Amino acid sequence: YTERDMLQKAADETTLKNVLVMKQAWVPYPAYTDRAAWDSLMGSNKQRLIAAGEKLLDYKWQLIPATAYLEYERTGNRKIMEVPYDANRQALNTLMLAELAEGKGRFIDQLLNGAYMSCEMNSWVLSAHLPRQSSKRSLPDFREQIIDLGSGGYGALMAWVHYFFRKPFDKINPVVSLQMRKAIKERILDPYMNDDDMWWMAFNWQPGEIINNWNPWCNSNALQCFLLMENNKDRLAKAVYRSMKSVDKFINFVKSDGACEEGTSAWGHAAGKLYDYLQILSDGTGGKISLLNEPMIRRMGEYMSRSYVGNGWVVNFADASAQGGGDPLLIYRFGKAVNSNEMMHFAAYLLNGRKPYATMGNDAFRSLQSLLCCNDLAKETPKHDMPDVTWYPETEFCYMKNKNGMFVAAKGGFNNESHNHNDVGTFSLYVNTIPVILDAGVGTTIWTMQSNYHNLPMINGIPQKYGQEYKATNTTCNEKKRVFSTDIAAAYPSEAKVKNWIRSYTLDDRKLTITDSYTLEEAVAPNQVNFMTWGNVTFPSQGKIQIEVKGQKVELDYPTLFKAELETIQLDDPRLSNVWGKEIYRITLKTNEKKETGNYKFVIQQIK
Amino acid sequence: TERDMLQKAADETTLKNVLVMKQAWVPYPAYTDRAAWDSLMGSNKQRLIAAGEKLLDYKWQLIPATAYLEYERTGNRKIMEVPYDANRQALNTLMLAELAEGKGRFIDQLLNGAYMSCEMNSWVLSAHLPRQSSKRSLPDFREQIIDLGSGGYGALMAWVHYFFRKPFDKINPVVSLQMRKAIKERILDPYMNDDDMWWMAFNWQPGEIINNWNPWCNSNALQCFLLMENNKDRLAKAVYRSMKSVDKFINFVKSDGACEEGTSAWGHAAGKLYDYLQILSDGTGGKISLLNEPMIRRMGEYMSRSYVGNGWVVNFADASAQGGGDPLLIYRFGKAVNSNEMMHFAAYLLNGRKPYATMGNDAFRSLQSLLCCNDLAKETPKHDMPDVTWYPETEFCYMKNKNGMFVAAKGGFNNESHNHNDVGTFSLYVNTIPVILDAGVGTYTKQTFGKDRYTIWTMQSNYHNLPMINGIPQKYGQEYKATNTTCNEKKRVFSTDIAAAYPSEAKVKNWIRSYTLDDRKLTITDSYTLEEAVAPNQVNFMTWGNVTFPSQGKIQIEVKGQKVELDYPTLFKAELETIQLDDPRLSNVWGKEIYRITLKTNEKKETGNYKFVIQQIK
Ligand SMILES: CC(=O)N[C@@H]1[C@@H](O[C@@H]2O[C@H](C(=O)O)[C@@H](O[C@@H]3O[C@H](CO)[C@@H](O)[C@H](O[C@@H]4O[C@H](C(=O)O)[C@@H](O)[C@H](O)[C@H]4O)[C@H]3NC(C)=O)[C@H](O)[C@H]2O)[C@H](O)[C@@H](CO)O[C@H]1O
Ligand SMILES: CC(=O)N[C@@H]1[C@@H](O[C@@H]2O[C@H](C(=O)O)[C@@H](O[C@@H]3O[C@H](CO)[C@@H](O)[C@H](O)[C@H]3NC(C)=O)[C@H](O)[C@H]2O)[C@H](O)[C@@H](CO)O[C@H]1O
Ligand SMILES: [Zn+2]
Ligand SMILES: [Zn+2]
Repeated sequence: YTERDMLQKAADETTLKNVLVMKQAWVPYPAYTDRAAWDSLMGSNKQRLIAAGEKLLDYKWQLIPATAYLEYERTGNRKIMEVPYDANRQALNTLMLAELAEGKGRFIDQLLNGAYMSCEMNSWVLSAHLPRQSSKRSLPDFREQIIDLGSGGYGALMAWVHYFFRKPFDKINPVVSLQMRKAIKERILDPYMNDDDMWWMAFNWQPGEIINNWNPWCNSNALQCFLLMENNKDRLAKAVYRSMKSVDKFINFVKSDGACEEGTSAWGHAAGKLYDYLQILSDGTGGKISLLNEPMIRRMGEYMSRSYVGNGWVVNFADASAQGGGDPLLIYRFGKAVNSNEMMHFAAYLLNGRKPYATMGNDAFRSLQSLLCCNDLAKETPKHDMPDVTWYPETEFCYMKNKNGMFVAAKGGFNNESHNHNDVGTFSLYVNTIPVILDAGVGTTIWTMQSNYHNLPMINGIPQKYGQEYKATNTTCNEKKRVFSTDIAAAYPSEAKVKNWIRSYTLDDRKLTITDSYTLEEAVAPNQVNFMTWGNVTFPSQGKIQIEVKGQKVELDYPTLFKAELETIQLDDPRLSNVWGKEIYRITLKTNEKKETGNYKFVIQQIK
Repeated sequence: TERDMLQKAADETTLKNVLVMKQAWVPYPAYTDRAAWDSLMGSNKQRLIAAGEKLLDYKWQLIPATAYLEYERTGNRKIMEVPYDANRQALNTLMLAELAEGKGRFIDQLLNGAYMSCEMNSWVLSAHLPRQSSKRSLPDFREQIIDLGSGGYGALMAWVHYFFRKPFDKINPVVSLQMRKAIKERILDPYMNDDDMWWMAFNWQPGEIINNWNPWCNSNALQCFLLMENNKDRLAKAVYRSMKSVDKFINFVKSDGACEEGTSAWGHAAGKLYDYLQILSDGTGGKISLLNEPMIRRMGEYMSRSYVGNGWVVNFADASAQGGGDPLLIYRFGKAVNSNEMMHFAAYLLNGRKPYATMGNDAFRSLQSLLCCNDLAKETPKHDMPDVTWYPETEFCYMKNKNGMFVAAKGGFNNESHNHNDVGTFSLYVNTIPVILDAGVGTYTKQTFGKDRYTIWTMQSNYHNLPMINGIPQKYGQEYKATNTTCNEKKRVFSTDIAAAYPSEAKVKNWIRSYTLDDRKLTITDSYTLEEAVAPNQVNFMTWGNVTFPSQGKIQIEVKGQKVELDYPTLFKAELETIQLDDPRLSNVWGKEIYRITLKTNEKKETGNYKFVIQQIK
């Protein structure tokens, strides 16, 4: 945590008040009643958005019974509530886009139905999240509103529906728009301003607590609601400034190198929602209050490009999946806003030759924003080019590649990272995008979290220990040599009796060389070294391992003092078997030798 | 008439001294008292449990804004009402089921229904919402009015609250909390704070209607207050307000007890007056009761006296000739006013069925039906009544003989509720079967209300059992009326002067129409003095079935195994006019066609008289 306070430095309340754009004149989308301009913006999305609306002409708005909320308390079941909720939210979002697309009034009755139904609900908070209310119960209490991820999203959608359709709604019956205004005030505007204690707001934040994606996510949703629904200038400025203060807490908490330590799947709702907030704030101040030119924000964006190896494979340290991806439309808009050419071409590359279409789902802002960027992204040329080395020195992540298709990811860190795995000093090797030395990733400390099942030694036969203090020391990257080095000794407990253990990775054009150099206090038990892999693993001769997997072939050359064995790991958990298939392997390297000082060299290269 | 029977029985001060607090008046066992529920339920137990089980996966139905908008767009009520009623019926059935079983199996669904009901902006029907300030068919979250629907919804919610508060609060006390709020917002407060709801009749003046809405809504509100309002000062004020409101209704109906609309509203008119009086009595420990008032007994006995048999009811005015009733209701009302006739009639109306709990959506009638089943089951079926019933102010006369003839006749005036131009008419039934009929109610058209009402054949005296005097029919209007109407009960003679129901053009001084029923025959007479003989009189009779003319002056009618001869003056030429029935509301009663017998003559004179005789033959 560092006090940058970038937003507060861009303005105080008074300054902000002077640049706030009133009466919703900041809105970038045309008027509902502009068949011509919507037609231009939409292009080929039009027919498709109309077709999606047509499928909802007879959609029955789903009631959420009290028992669905009670179920959270009874059994911890969340989906019984969330499925109908999210179905309603998506229906309302789609209908919005379809009516913007068609403009013939045909989807207005269903929009009005969804909006009216939504006001009758006692709350838009998820059943899993409602226990943060005073009562601590999972059922809505009409006496209190809080804000959560869901309720903020629902609020912003409702605000956008109000914004586009109030005029035709009012013609049918003005009480609908009236009650939407009350609902948004009671469930978003007022709680936001009157309750300092919501955990994601990060006011009263002490060391040891979390600030995560909830902060920029909920603040971006609150901000839209104010910008759309609050027409008093003093009230507006106070809320917007409040949001600036709250987001500063997140910006202060995340490391400047810009790595997202939760991975490429958290990216879209962490960095991605910081971006959204900042786009929203810029738009709302006529671009006068903008952090989109800040280099930390570009680095936070580019993590998504750097961390994406290819064909759906991504770097997956911690409790994260080796298969991931991202929203190419979001990535384009984020890249274009921070002037990352790399991000823009990377978005066109992820399209994998498909035409970009409107984002659906239930996030009104991204849906609407997707409409703006479409023609542009369709014009963008696809490439995934990036430097040979990326070095995140505070997060201690290092990516190194060569022109022959090897990509290595390595890390230092500490055994209390977000969604920790005990993995200080580990690496992952990809060849032509395919994992060859892998990181197992996330189940549904289980074994996937143990250093025993990462690409690491068991020093004196002992694994890494969990804990803040169990950490890398002296992590370095030589960007030009493609050398990563760290001392992992302090990640192990006392009984490991190790003074120093340097693990280093050197990638040249032909090979990856892995070294271990150690000094022990006492040689108690033989070291063991493990590697994780998959596919077709053979042992053609002593000191040699061959790995054949999705068209790739390498050899791992290892010291002849070790005995190599392949351990089969059946994957019954589907969240793992959906990535890797039915089984993966741990190669164990074991020995009878025990010395106080020594070293190992391992060499991985492709072969014919 | 300013009877003010309830205000005479107590004022607010008396009331306050006799109200029973803490719902100690409730006549049902505690939910936890399983032995007492089992004894009360009898064979209803397993029936109600099975009905409950059918609803364990019931999905509570949302009502979309467009369903309410549709009333305005097209007049469609059912789009809104069908899911609404389904919800209410499910909630009512689940209450009964859970009372029957007592194991907590239906609690979750009761909770769900209750919570869903709180989230609705309003419980008012779409057709009724346009009485709000905005005059729209969509709820307005800022404002509540009460209607037929919302009152019943409110009462049902109050009963759910009363029975299941404890197991609800075990789950999550916020549900009961929101229920109390909802009932307060939607029933208690509007009832107290708004003096201008049309059905309360606090602003009533001559010309305006008081109808069934009054006792029906008052009785629902009264329940809510007795269940939910624990401040005795607020309770007394509410109850006394309901007494003043319901007095408007009692003042308005005729003391002779005839429901002039006819039997089809009896269940929700006199029957809801009964419900209101029972609730009031229960809530005051019996201290404020009009259940002993002879007028209330006559109101309830009207349902007996007007029910001929086999689904056939007396149907003057715009009313179906087919009707019926809820035997359980009829029994309870009968018992309460000490009417053996009504209690035996209820048994008769069961048609040999065992009495089971009332289902539907009326929580009070469902619960009350549990209390009465065992005794109604024991009651002997009979439909006994005096040979003559004479309603002297409404001017309805029913006369019967031991050989199966039932004659209904009326005086009155051509501005009665749901009026037909029918002063002086009669209807004859033979072993319950209509033989000289009164066509009754058709499907509403634009012409049904307004001028042109009397261009609809069913409304005209031309198509009732009456003369066309100098070829002229009766005219609509308050002063088009009977005079010198008498009934000799001993001799079974009804007589009336119908001259003044006819316009000037009919140029008639007097026309006495009289009905004499003996042990075998009905004699109909006309005796007339015209001002001038313009045109020949015509006399009409309405009938159905198989109509034949074996000789001059004779007609035979055979219908549904009954057979009669009609003897008419040979001066008349008799023709049979076929009336093919396009309208299902008619054809569902009468079949494909009915007939008008026309009796016509070239005679024309200032005075004369006609005799007709109807007797059973073959
Ligand atoms: C119970 C509780 O309070 N747990 C907190 C924990 O909060 C949890 O954080 C999760 C997170 O990963 O951020 C939440 O997961 C996300 O919830 C969303 C709301 O239902 C859902 O929308 C996410 O998925 C995306 O939504 C998009 C849309 O808005 O259109 C889609 O288009 C998108 O592609 C879709 O995937 C969902 N993420 C998932 C499933 O990975 C969860 O609601 C929440 O409970 C806190 O982070 C931690 C912090 O220490 O404390 C716990 O106690
Ligand atoms: C639309 C409107 O306001 N109409 C007013 C009349 O009220 C109607 O009276 C009917 C009646 O009591 O027969 C009502 O019918 C009943 O409705 C309840 C609730 O849905 C239901 O339980 C019954 O089965 C049903 N009975 C029927 C159909 O016979 C109807 O809801 C109601 O709209 C009012 O009588 C007249 C009086 O002047 O005014 C109209 O404006
Ligand atoms: Zn891992
Ligand atoms: Zn009639």
